[PDB]
Amino acid sequence: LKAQTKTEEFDAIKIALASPDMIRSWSFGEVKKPETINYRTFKPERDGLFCARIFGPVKDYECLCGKYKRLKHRGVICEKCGVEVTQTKVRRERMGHIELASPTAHIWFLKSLPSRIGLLLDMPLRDIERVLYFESYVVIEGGMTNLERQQILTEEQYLDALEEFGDEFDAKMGAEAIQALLKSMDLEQECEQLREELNETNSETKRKKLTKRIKLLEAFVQSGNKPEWMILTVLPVLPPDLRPLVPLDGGRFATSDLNDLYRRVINRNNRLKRLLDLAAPDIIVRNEKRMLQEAVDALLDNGRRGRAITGSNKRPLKSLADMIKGKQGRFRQNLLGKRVDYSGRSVITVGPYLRLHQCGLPKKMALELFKPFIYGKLELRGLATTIKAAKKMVEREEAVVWDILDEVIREHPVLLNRAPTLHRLGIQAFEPVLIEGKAIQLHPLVCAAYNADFDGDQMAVHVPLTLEAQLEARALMMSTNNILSPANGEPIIVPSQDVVLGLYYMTRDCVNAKGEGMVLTGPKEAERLYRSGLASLHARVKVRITEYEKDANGELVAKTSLKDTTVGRAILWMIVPKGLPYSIVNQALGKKAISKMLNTCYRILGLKPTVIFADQIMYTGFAYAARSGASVGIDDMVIPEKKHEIISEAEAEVAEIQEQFQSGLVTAGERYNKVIDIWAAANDRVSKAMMDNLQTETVINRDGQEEKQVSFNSIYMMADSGARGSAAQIRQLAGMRGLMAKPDGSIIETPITANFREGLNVLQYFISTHGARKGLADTALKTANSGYLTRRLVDVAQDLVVTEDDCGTHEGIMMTPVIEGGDVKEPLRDRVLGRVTAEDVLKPGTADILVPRNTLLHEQWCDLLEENSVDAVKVRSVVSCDTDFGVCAHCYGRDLARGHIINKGEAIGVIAAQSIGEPGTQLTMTGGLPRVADLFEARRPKEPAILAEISGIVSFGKETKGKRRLVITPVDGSDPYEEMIPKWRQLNVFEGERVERGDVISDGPEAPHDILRLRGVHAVTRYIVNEVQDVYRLQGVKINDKHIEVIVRQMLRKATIVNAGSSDFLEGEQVEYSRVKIANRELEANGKVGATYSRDLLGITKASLATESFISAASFQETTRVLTEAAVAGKRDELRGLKENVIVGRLIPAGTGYAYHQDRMRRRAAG
Amino acid sequence: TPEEKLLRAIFGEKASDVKDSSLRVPNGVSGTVIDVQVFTRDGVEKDKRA
Amino acid sequence: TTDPVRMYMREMGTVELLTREGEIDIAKRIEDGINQVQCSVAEYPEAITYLLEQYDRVEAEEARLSDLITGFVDDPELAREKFAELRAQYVVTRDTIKATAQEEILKLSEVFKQFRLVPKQFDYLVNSMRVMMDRVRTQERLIMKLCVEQCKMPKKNFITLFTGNETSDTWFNAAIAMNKPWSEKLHDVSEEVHRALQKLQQIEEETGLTIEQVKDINRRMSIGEAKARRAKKEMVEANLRLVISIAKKYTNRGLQFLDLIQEGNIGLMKAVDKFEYRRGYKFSTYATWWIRQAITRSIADQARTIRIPVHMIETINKLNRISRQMLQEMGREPTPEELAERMLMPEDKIRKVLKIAKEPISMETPIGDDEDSHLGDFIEDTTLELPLDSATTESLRAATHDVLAGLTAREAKVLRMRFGIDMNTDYTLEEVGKQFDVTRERIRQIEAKALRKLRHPSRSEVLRSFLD
Ligand SMILES: [Mg+2]
Ligand SMILES: [Mg+2]
Ligand SMILES: [Zn+2]
Ligand SMILES: [Zn+2]
Repeated sequence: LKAQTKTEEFDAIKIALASPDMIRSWSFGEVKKPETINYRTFKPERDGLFCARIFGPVKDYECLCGKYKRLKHRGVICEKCGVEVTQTKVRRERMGHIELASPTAHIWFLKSLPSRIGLLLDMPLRDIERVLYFESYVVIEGGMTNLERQQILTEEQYLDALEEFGDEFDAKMGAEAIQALLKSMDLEQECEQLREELNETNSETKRKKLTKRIKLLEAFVQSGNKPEWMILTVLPVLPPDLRPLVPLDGGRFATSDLNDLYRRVINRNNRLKRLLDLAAPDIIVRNEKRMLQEAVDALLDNGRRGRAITGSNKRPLKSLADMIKGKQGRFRQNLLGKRVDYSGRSVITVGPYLRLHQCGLPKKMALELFKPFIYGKLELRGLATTIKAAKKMVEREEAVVWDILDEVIREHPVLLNRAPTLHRLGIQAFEPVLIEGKAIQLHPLVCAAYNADFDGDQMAVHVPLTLEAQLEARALMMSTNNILSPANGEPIIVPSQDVVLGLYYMTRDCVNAKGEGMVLTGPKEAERLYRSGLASLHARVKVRITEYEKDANGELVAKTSLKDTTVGRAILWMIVPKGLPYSIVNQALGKKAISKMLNTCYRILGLKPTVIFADQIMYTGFAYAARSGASVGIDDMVIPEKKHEIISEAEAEVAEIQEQFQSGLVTAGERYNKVIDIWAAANDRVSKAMMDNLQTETVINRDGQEEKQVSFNSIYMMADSGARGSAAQIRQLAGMRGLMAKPDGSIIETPITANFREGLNVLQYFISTHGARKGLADTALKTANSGYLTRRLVDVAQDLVVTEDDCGTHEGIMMTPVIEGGDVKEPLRDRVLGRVTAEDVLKPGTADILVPRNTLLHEQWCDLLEENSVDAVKVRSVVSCDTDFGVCAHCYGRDLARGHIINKGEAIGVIAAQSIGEPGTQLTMTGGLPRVADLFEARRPKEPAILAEISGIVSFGKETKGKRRLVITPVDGSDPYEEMIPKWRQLNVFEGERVERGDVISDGPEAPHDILRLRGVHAVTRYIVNEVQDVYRLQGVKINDKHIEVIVRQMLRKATIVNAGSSDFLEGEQVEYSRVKIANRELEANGKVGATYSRDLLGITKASLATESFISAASFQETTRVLTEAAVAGKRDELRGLKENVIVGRLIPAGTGYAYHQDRMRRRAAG
Repeated sequence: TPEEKLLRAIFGEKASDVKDSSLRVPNGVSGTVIDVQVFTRDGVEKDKRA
Repeated sequence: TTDPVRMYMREMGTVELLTREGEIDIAKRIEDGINQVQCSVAEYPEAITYLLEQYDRVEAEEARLSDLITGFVDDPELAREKFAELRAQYVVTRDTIKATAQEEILKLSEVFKQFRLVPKQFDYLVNSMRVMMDRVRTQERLIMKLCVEQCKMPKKNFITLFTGNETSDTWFNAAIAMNKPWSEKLHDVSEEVHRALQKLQQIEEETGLTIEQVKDINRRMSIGEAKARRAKKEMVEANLRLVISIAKKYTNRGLQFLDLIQEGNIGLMKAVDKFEYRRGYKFSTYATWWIRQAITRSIADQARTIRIPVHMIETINKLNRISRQMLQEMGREPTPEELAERMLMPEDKIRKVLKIAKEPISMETPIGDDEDSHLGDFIEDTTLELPLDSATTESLRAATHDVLAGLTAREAKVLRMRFGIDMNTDYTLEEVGKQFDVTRERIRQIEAKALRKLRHPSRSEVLRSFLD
């Protein structure tokens, strides 16, 4: 079968050095002149940087001279001015070239930090520059005389050396010399030479540096690049329209900076060509060559020299490297990120009438957005003769179009987005609902997922055009398909504030109210009692209820009983579908219970019942809350009657301690701390006085004498329900507020004795100011810290995707409850939920298989384990997954917005990184958010501990030399370990004990590098997750341990060989590659040997550095260095990753595209 | 183009040598005109309204 | 230290300044150098005969008086009679080779040395000689390599009976009988060396000189030529400081310093070529005009992104100057028509001149917010075609193609013909008439009725929506 020639759909990419002949291949002409346009008739001057002959017609399908103006004429080259008449588009495509008189060095291979040309020749950089500026002569191919091949001479020395040997020795200077060296260099011969020397001299100093060079050289050899090409003979010119001269208003012109640069290189080049035929003296043509060299450099990458400035403008002219480069990497892919058609935005509002699957869309917005669709539907039914008439119709806004828009709108989701998109719920698909008015209406339940308040925040809309985009939006991005956080399995659609105050006020009970004691047949006549004004919403009542339990085998049982309840809970029962028990609604229904209600409904009846349920809860929540007439008055905030007395007593204490300091009974420092404590203690007293009074002091009577219940006071209901406010914030309203802190951080020993219900005087407010401003500053900065963190995270993960089904490893990590020092800071059930078992678990007794090998532990399974006393469970994790280049679905877990096991192909790295980064706003400024980063950066603490390197008996040897050596001695194994530990650090280690490898030989923090090395992989991963999770959980943030585990797996991706037989001994390399390769030896070729490696721990930012794809690396890394370092090796990017596929603009090799890439990836390496 | 040329032939409109640049009210903003100013280069004849 | 300004200042700082007498030292050498090549040129017979062949082309109206001579050492009439003298001296010297000739061949040169030729012609001679001499060397290297390298004969004895001949057979066939170890080996290559001798001895026919003389002349010429450049180079090196002092005037005019001094250095180069110390002009104050001429002529030419003719620049300069007195004199500054009266020209051209004079603005000029938002990001494509149009184009064919199948097969053919519809070009109605064999007015009538047939509705309702 024939291969191909013309444009097929390409896979992979290649990058390499460009030969002068290769550059000529692209070039359709030589730019011989600095001229641009004619200066009167604005036509391009032949043949200059803008040329119709070299590049293309100024206007579509028309010859420049004007002889051939006809659209028929296409392959025609005008006889007057050779211009083949074709679309002006080719002026954006066709390249050109310039033939340089003298060779010229490429600054990138000269000036990228490891000068490539320098170490290719094993020659210093400063010397090469010394040869380039004609500041000395360098030898080439010295022959047998006096001189080294690479030796450098000065003017007189070259002369002195020349009188003795005229010929059979050669030396040049400048660029031509360097080019001659590169051409003369034989890598093959040099490679052999380098191979012997490694073996001959044995020294680490020697062979360390030695080995680095030989692999590099042979890489360049196998690459196919010829060294000479680092020196430019021919220089390609970029198509004119990519650096346009386009006119402006008022007749002025504007142009890219490259022209000024290109023009210069041309002038100088041309001048030099002239100076050769005039036989100018050396001193000039030399100067002209340096000037040309500088000029080319300024063109390619400006700023590696003097930084030439554009004409008449101080600001330096932008060069080609700066066009690619930026902040950060490429502008193209950097945020932001390309503008997109079919979009819009406006201020957003509520719309509680909406169902959860839809959103209010302004009439005009939908009109302008679906404009092409409207045209097509309008001319599909024949209401418009043609598209033009259709254009006029919607432009006329004839009334008839509105019905047509409801058709084109109906089943057609739109994407809604908020400004800081953090997790994937930052974008969700909705069904359009036509709205008069310019505001976007957004279903209330989603406002939590977006973090969208209504304080004037704006949202952006996107229309999913292609059929595949409509179905992606509906089956993935739809609102109803994500009700559960992917970060933690808990529902994110939990009713927010107004609704839960409604349901809290609804299911609540007072002691004596209308309808107290009566009984009703069912919720129907309960509402009939209430709505008619007979019964109070909260009164204790028995009513007949029918609950349901599906406790049969997939089958619903029914049960009826007399439940003791209130009227509101009875009324509320009408919404609860089928198999939920009345127990869930028989309580007071705070914000905490109302989410777990939704959670259980999902985990039992599935999705569909849960969605419509959520809707109903919101509707009834708002409604009854409106009935409740909740408000806030100034008398709703009750100050304790005992406040002034408490302040005075604490005011007496400071005067006790003060008398003690004047009389010297207590020290000054002791004074500060003493007073601060009593004032602090005072605050707790006032807080817990007003809390008691505020909470229950409503004291009311039913028929009998008195009694007292939880208050119905307005502000309390908000805080108890979970609606808004918290005991801390309330404490500032009624009780005194806090002790503020001066900028210094030293909390002032005279707190704020007033509160907001009273007035704050001048001093108290002024002192309050610092806390606010530092708060805003801290948060506004904590905003910045979070973003960078998610960035580093997604860069190191990203390309990680679920690929295989079951790697089929029994391996996994042991899950126990966290038990931090007290009682159960986190249960076992949350830690293990939704994960898969490593091996079958036994009861406390045995011959009992509870869970059979690998089984997803769902709610029943976790409860069956909890029924029993089960204390410990080993679980497959993404860190242990045997699948290479991805995660096996079994090792990850089920978690998603759906409860089912994770699908094949979901990109989990991103959702893991996003889930970890998003909550980061709430962390503090040890502790806080920077503490998390230290964990993920693997950073070694300042004064770490040291762990026993190897098991066996240890002892001390030699004596204080600034380090006192420690000798460990295994019984059987070799003794030789003696480490020099500074002894001025307090030891722990019993001097006379045998130490298990990895014990604490001193105190202080430990480097996670050790834990991986000494204790093992599972130990360090357990260490990271528990420490980082300590930070979040301390703030009340729920992040499943899974996500942290995947980041960890990426930290240790690389390993360092120990044994040999096929690989590089000391090479750091992917354990993916090694593991697939040692399987290729265990039964393949030679056993050979081998090889044993050692897993390594890389910080997140360092591990993301290594990426196979250079297009990906060129994005977020330093672009110049990436391209150079890649261009020399002739590295071939196969795509395969995410980052790169986004760049080239094809299907992401994940999700919907994962089927595609898979189908294509296999087509490769076949026939 | 040919079919446009046929179009002008059928509906007999003389296609002008002049293009329409007129300043028109942006889509959706609507109001009352409370003033008009005419600035002119020195030497060009002021039109009637100016 | 990089910064080519520094490595230049230091590369030239080595060259030491010339004494007032020292200038003349190098300059005397220059004259000597050139005069050697001139004398070397005067000694070439083909160089004479060619000029003869060239002047007969001048009198035959095959050239112009300007394309050959720039005038001699001492008018159409004057030119005509001088050439006769040359022709006269040639024909005596020509026939006397029967040795004694030497006395007259010396005189043929003398008349020829008075002619200052146009440089282009001179170069061709010089080119022709070396090209002719390459022709000699080609043959010289053939006869040696076929003997020394191939047939294994030493060069030590190959040159002994050679000096004086290298044409005749004394060396080729008569050196084979000396019975040396290398003698009898020369017979094998005889066919290949001696047949290529034709061009070798033919050179002595064209040039009328034995291979003996052929080397000497242009060898001495090379020496003189070499000598010239040596002195001239030396002179230029001394005066680099001068260029720098002059170019320091023109810095910000929009060209780089080193751009300036390099163009100026060339000006200094031109000055050496045309300078004569016999005029008593200090070389210092003489070159300044040339260097300054070079700077400006270049700055005017290449310093703009849109190149403008010279008078335009000069036109522009006068305007800045005028605005100056009138700037404070008028107290604000002169009106667009004020400098117009000050300037000679039509004065409305001030506006036109003022437009092209502006330098284009960097498309990378950062605008507002500094947000990498750059001017160029705001430049929209006006050559693009919005899809809402391109869509109506794809439609307009479907519209017109349909209404044309609704007509008679000939009306569609006739209407697709009168316009460019789905065909290259359109056809004059006379051409269309001939194609149908029924011609002229007939066809013109059918077209009318056709447009009439699509004018009324049923047909008309679909195409009307295209107009706005
Ligand atoms: Mg909010
Ligand atoms: Mg906001
Ligand atoms: Zn043309
Ligand atoms: Zn696995």
